[PDB]
Amino acid sequence: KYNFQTAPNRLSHHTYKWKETETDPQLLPAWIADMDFEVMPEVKQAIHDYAEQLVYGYTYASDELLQAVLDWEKSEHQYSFDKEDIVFVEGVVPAISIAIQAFTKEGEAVLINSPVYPPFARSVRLNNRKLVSNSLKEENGLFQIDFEQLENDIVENDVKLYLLCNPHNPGGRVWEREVLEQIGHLCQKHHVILVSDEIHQDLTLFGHEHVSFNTVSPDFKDFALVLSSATKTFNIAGTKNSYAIIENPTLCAQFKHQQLVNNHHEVSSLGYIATETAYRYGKPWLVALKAVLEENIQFAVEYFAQEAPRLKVMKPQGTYLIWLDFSDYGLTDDALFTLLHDQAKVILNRGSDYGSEGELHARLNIAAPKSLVEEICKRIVCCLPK
Amino acid sequence: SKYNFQTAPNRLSHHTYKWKETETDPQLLPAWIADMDFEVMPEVKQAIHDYAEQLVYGYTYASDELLQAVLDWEKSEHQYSFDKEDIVFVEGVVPAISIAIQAFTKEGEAVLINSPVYPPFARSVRLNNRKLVSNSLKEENGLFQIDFEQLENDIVENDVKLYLLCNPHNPGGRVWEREVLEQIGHLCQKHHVILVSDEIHQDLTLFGHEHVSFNTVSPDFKDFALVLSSATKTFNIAGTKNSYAIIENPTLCAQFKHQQLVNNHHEVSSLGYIATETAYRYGKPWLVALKAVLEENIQFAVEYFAQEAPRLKVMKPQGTYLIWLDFSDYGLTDDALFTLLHDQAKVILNRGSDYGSEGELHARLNIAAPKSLVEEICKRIVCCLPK
Ligand SMILES: *Cc1c(COP(=O)(O)O)cnc(C)c1O
Ligand SMILES: *Cc1c(COP(=O)(O)O)cnc(C)c1O
Repeated sequence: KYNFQTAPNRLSHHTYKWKETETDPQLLPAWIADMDFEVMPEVKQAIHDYAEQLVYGYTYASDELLQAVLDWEKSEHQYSFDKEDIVFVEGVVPAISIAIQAFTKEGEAVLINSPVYPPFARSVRLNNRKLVSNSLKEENGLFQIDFEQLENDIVENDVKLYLLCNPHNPGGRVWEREVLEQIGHLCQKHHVILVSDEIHQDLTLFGHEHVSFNTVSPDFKDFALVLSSATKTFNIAGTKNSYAIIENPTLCAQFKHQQLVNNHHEVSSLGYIATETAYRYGKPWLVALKAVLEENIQFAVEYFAQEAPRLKVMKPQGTYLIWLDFSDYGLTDDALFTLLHDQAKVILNRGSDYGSEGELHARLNIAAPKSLVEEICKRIVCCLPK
Repeated sequence: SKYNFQTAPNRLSHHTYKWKETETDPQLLPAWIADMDFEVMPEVKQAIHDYAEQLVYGYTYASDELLQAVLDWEKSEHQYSFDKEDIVFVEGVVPAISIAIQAFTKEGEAVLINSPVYPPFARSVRLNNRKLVSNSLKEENGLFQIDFEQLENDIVENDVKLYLLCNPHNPGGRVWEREVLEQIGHLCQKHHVILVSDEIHQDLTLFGHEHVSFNTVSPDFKDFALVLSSATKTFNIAGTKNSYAIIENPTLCAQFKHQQLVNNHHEVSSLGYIATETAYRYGKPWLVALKAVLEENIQFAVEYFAQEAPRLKVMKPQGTYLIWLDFSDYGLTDDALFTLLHDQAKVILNRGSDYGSEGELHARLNIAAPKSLVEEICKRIVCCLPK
């Protein structure tokens, strides 16, 4: 029914992902987090229906779009809230910057769990806030929080804001309810505001269940907000819409005020349309996708185990992204990436972008047809040094 | 012609700002917010269909083709030559204004506007905790003019750091002469002011009036000035969300781009990119046609008001599709003027007082609609005006 077998040709679309391939046709990309899968058919139709409006002027977020978000959140994540708790933002990374600027002052400390999505550290640093990197443990193939050190990091730096990634990118760690509750209790104790980046929430796999942060405790809304989107779930990043759910009146007003100060309050018409459409029609597409992602991940894990046993592979609990550790090889980061790029002809995300814990790591995107994922894994193991 | 300026597409199901009230009260005729009730040029519609047919709607970048289109537009239309590297895309011009305020001034510092002017000018200054300096425009012989003596006083007395210029000026539709802009630039050089020229209406000058892009006035002006513009007002594509800054000075360009990234306001949607390139590539004949329709609508309005409401003082635009109306000769308050227009005449105009104190007892009228709609709106405006 849905096509997860053939990858639409993207070379002519000015994509980030395929940019290098436009000049060097032998490069295969598997880095930036979008998919080489056709998007659900109803979004395509919604774009055609937009063209047929004939006039492309100024629009606002409808009651139907607000209801679609409420309905998705309740039905998928058991998170019940009011339409007025929703704030639309053209992207989640924009929302992170707005939250930093609203909820902290210059020089105050913002904590992250490293290694993590590079715009977290970037946005803190560029905003002239103190970055506190709470280093994740790695135990038995999974990231885990050191709660003793996390508390030390909060107290020793007077942390004002915690940027949480859940599911955590990279690694694809789907935090248990009990882990989130311990995090929230630290924030309550130490008077920390928390932003939960839950953009990957719909992509938990292998029986792992997303727990949205404010569902953990009814008091968590007093200090925490949730960011999510339809874009990673449904491969519609180019449509530019996302949302913050901010139930606390003071937090909500502060975020919205800062958004307006920055004139960052407006969203494109297709931004609105694609999100409403994706949530209304996307459940069966997403079910079918998850089966394909699980198969690609299982394939990659087994292939790597057989062809490059020295390569340490973190199996995701969610997301379509695999965190690869080349630390057992006699390499530098520069030699690793020259090797992958110039010899293997594959483009992966550089692990050192995610923090010092990502040195000698790469991140591999498996959201593409299995035939492409097979080729990418073959390239990755081809030229690894003895 | 080949192009439809005769029939207004039905926008009631599109969640537009402009027609929102009419969806509940179908008697209401809107003529306020600046988008048009004309079909967009066909090549844009086709390009949206072509985007759907990409099939995957992932992350995209601004192409060399888009960069070249913007360069070619500026050169061809406005005699403004610069490098592809001088272009900065921003999802809107109002976004760019806030980025510029944050980049080029610090909290507490003074930003100057010519009042009355586009309300987001004053809003963006105030909400950013900068000092607003409102240099009040003169009105002489039916046109806004700058009082240069007072403009200099306002800069000096307030240590003005940044001047937000509107050119063409909204409201009123004043298409500033090269010589006016020369004098403004000289003041900025003298007093060390950075100038942001909002030229979003630049393609919509009319009746022989020609837009003069700020940095074309003198080759040194880009040392302190930058230009904001867009395809969106010109081509009625505001919902596609793209615009640009032209920033030739390396320091100013880096400062703007840095603030933009600090704010994570550096990304633009795929249709943002596509619709702008398309409009600039194919839009010239459509714009020639639009401008004839706009001139005929404005001429109609001026003449109709002269006959039916000679007490109504009408500023004839030199550009833009917006007319500034002065009801000052009527025995009215602002609140009573707008209840009269909205509740009794069933027409929605922009409230003049939104633009500054100088706009008290004024309203702004949007005539970018088919002539028949414009005729009705004008009829309603004069229907209910008090003795
Ligand atoms: C991809 C990603 C984002 C991207 O957000 P935009 O909405 O495209 O700005 C945000 N957070 C994480 C953790 C991501 O992986
Ligand atoms: C309409 C208008 C804008 C609107 O800009 P966006 O690009 O839609 O943010 C900006 N400046 C002036 C003077 C306008 O009239």
